[PDB]
Amino acid sequence: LDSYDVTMLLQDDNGKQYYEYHKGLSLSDFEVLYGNTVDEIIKLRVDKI
Amino acid sequence: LDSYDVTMLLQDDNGKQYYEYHKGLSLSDFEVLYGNTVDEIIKLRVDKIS
Amino acid sequence: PLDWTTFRRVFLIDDAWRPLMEPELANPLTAHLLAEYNRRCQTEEVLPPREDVFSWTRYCTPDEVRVVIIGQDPYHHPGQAHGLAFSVRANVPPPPSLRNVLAAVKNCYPEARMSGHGCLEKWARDGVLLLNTTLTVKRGAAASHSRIGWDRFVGGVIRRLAARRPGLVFMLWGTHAQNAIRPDPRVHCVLKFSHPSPLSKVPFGTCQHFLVANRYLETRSISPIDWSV
Repeated sequence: LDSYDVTMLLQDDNGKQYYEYHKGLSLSDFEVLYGNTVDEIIKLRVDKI
Repeated sequence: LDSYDVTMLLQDDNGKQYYEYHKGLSLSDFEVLYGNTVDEIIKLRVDKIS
Repeated sequence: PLDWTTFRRVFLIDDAWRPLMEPELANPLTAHLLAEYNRRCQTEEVLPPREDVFSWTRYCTPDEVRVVIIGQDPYHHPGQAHGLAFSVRANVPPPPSLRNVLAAVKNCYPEARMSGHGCLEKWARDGVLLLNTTLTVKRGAAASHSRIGWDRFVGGVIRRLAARRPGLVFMLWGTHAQNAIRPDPRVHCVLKFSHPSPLSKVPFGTCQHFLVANRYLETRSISPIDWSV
């Protein structure tokens, strides 16, 4: 099983940016994570660990 | 209305790693590109450009 | 200048598609599109091969088309694309979006015999037109040939196909297909869903277009599509 470090830079409805960090996710985990994200995507970084 | 650049570092069945650069895509286009990807993802970068 | 006889021979186009495609040769954009395609072919690795670019004209005639499934551009790795949207060559394991399309077929029809393969020629011969708006791509770069004129040319073919007679079924998956192709919903059966990509907001396995399209065909006294593949 490949595991990944997933980083997102998101922007809320007020225009405020923030980072969210996720360690050890599989690609399926990333897909559910991406699918459930509601705020605007500024950056996405997915790296095999 | 947002536009994005997509960079991938992939690995083929022979273990050889290579870069792919996808420029000025909509977020929906990135989602289609991901669903067409078959080789192993080593790195993925998605950045809003406009 | 651009002659139909030369154009269909160079691209192996079925002449049954002539009334729908030949008027595009009078659009000055077509000459620029062909010269840009000829130039890219000499400087980069272009997919699918030339004989496959218009394979979508070879499985059925315009009068046999029942369903239009819209795609974007071809798969960008050698051996994948063969001129139809979503479909892959027989020896190729289905990529993620195509696996989701096949799971939705199987959920719609639990008794369908699925091969596990991703070659969709069987659907194409049955009047399922699997049409990308962009017909070529540079190897390793998604949407690289998306701004050379293919969508305008293909856009013209779809408009004339839709104008021939009412009653087509359109399956428009994702934002891009829904924004680009807007048929009149009182003339054609227009079906919309999120994209089969695993990254979509809703799982594609829940899509019932295959059943809805078949119930529509029955009301028009047309036999249903066998979605097994």
